[PDB]
Amino acid sequence: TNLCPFDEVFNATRFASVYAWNRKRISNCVADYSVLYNFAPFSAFKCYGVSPTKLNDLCFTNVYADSFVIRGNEVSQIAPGQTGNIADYNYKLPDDFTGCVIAWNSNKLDSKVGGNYNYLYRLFRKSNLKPFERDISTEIYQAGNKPCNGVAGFNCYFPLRSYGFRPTYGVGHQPYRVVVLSFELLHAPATVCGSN
Amino acid sequence: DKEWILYKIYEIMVRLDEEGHGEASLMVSDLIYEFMKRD
Repeated sequence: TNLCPFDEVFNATRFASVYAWNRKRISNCVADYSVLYNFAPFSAFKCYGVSPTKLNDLCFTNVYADSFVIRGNEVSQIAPGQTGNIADYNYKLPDDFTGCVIAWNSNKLDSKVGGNYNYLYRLFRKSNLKPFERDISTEIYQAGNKPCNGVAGFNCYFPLRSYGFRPTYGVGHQPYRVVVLSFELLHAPATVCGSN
Repeated sequence: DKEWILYKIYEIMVRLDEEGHGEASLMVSDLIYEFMKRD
């Protein structure tokens, strides 16, 4: 088998918006998890159910890599049992999550003079997401009793907002790229193995 | 009422962004989330 294409995920030119977060299935390959740990000075790196240093030793049926951009202050919501605008309405981890959450500051890549409006998040939603649910709808949110009929206005709000990242922002408002690794062990062959 | 002030906070979020105050706009966005989460 070949090497696992974690470089395609971590070093991708553009990341997804968090509300439309990307998922990549990793399978039938050998993963040198050392190139992961030294890809960047990570501002977040926490594993659940696995030891981070022993990833090169383990084998799994599948690895799923989820990736997106959020604000620095929102990175802490990418963890089991968290609530907030991102955990509730954009990306939600389960309580029994088995994997790692990795994040790094991407101000030099995703910020822009005048504002980068390519990255969006969901501000309005009637209920919280289930774990690993993805909602990409753009229906007008009805805050009042009157149906909105697809028209934005009073009590009728477009549900997404853009981050508008600018390099002059405080660090808590700067963009961070996040990669969530899910390590799946089914009753099946383990075709994703570390280099050791 | 609650619906009027929500509209005004939404309106100020948008206005802040249009007038170049994007970081302030993001802070108002956070207020909108917390406000609508209240009973």
